[PDB]
Amino acid sequence: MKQYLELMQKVLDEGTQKNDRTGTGTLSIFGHQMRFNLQDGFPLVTTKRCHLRSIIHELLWFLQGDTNIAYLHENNVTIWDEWADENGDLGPVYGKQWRAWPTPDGRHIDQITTVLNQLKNDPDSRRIIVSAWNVGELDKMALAPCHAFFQFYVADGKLSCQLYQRSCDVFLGLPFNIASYALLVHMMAQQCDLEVGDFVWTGGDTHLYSNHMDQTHLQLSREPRPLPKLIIKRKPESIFDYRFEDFEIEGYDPHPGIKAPVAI
Amino acid sequence: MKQYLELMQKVLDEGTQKNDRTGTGTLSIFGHQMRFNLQDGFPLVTTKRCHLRSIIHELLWFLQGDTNIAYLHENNVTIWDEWADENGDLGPVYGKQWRAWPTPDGRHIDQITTVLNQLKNDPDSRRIIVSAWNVGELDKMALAPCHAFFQFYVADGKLSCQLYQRSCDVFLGLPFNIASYALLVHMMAQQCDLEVGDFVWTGGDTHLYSNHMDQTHLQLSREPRPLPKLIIKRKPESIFDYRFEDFEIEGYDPHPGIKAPVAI
Ligand SMILES: C#CCN(Cc1ccc2[nH]c(N)nc(=O)c2c1)c1ccc(C(=O)N[C@@H](CCC(=O)O)C(=O)O)cc1
Ligand SMILES: C#CCN(Cc1ccc2[nH]c(N)nc(=O)c2c1)c1ccc(C(=O)N[C@@H](CCC(=O)O)C(=O)O)cc1
Ligand SMILES: *c1cc(=O)[nH]c(=O)n1[C@H]1C[C@H](O)[C@@H](COP(=O)(O)O)O1
Ligand SMILES: *c1cc(=O)[nH]c(=O)n1[C@H]1C[C@H](O)[C@@H](COP(=O)(O)O)O1
Repeated sequence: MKQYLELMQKVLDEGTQKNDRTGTGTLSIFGHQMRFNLQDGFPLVTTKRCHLRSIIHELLWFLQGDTNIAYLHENNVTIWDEWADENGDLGPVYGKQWRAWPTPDGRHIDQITTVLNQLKNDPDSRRIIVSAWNVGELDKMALAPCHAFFQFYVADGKLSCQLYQRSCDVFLGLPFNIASYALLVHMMAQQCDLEVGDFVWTGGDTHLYSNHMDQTHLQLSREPRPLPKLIIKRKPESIFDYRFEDFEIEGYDPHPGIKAPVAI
Repeated sequence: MKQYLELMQKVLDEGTQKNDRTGTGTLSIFGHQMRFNLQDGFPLVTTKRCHLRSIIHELLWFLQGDTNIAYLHENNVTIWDEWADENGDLGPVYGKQWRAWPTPDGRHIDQITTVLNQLKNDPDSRRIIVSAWNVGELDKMALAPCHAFFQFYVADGKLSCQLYQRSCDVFLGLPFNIASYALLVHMMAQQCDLEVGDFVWTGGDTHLYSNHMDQTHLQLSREPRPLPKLIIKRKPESIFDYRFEDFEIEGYDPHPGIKAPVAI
């Protein structure tokens, strides 16, 4: 996508060499924002083939409040394997915080349900937020939440959403993060009878790993193809009842995939 | 400031009329980002006179982990009066979450201290964050955190910080929020022996209240004056030992102040 390729180029041009937790090394910039008008098409990277199966199942997995990779394995999705323990657990990551944020007084808060109620009863609220950054449980998490905080907004019958991603692996992670959230917006909009608005992506430490340079140069030589259309065949009873089969991406003709090692 | 006046104009030009919690009405946009190179000067609005006393004391108050307006009254700062209860309490807002985030298991986490340790022992960390959005305690808060989540970044010996502000009152609140955080960055940089980098401000629902239109038009007719210089006279033992007297803003010659009613 145009916005995506411009960001890659921006990092190569303005990125500062920086060491990182994985010991891989990166070219990094801090603070970037881009916007995707969901009405223009589904923001799925076309300059390289993205594995839809992984993207979709990861989101449904988050929505189930699941943090054990079992569900993913049942569906042949292995994207989280390297961080799970012997029992396949990742700790109280995304799913757990979204569906059951533990309070100091023993209660559990379902942020998704709360969000649905706010969208349906108070669309003008400036507090329609979901946060995975649970300070009191970070030490139990296998990997601190990258996409950590998002907010919904409703204007002119359209639903928008802004995601704050503290750390962004531009080559491997970003394509997944963008598509994933664009999907959630469509789902939320469907459940709330709203049109899709904009997906605003805001990043903190946005970087390209040193061992993704050839991949990056290769991808930058490609021309972006028309964005596909997302078709949701059915309207489930709730946001928690979607199935992989309910989604259709029409007209997705990407360039060939590009393999790149993941920094653990 | 140029960035600030451009945002005001942007809201007037692209803002959508929207109702809000206060019943005042606003012109609103969603998703905006601006950057201030702290090396260029202290980002204090010059097109209208800002009350430094309030700004500074509010930050020191946050740092003490205080949430009762008593300290503010002792110092003649009344900016939070309308939301405090009979006993002057505001609930577990900013100060409390920064200094004593309550965990489910009874512990309390000092995020500022944690941040200092990360900056000093692991400056390359992509997880140097402080969050005031405590989902489990929002119901006890007098007003949900506007400036809710910020992240520090270190590159080339310089300290940067990005703030995610979910809701922004462009006329009254923004000047305070920008100056306040720019100050915290200088303080943090001093304590960590780093140069100041950039302050990246990212907003969610960014708006102008309907009853601030005349004020806005008046301010937009003014020319921004050179930014002042922040001088920190002393280097305290810790980030928690600063005093109002330690700060000096050199060359602050603003246009006259503009009164505007606050939406409760
Ligand atoms: C974001 C996110 C979720 N995640 C989780 C996740 C966890 C740790 C991370 N760590 C690093 N260094 N970068 C990441 O983007 C990252 C992502 C992903 C993990 C792996 C792939 C990945 O390797 N994708 C391959 C597809 C391989 C497959 O089909 O299994 C690709 O080529 O895109 C994508 C997303
Ligand atoms: C941000 C923030 C902190 N806060 C707290 C705070 C709480 C609720 C809010 N609610 C609304 N509608 N807008 C706000 O910006 C806002 C800000 C502030 C509160 C008041 C003023 C204010 O009235 N300022 C006057 C100065 C008056 C004085 O000296 O006491 C001004 O003209 O700027 C500024 C900041
Ligand atoms: C984390 C998972 C995700 O959803 N998207 C991402 O891009 N990532 C990336 C960020 C970073 O490269 C690495 C996590 O490392 P760190 O915690 O930031 O040090 O995975
Ligand atoms: C809140 C306090 C602050 O630090 N800065 C701000 O601009 N505000 C504003 C945002 C909004 O106008 C109002 C809070 O209302 P709401 O919770 O967003 O409905 O004060």
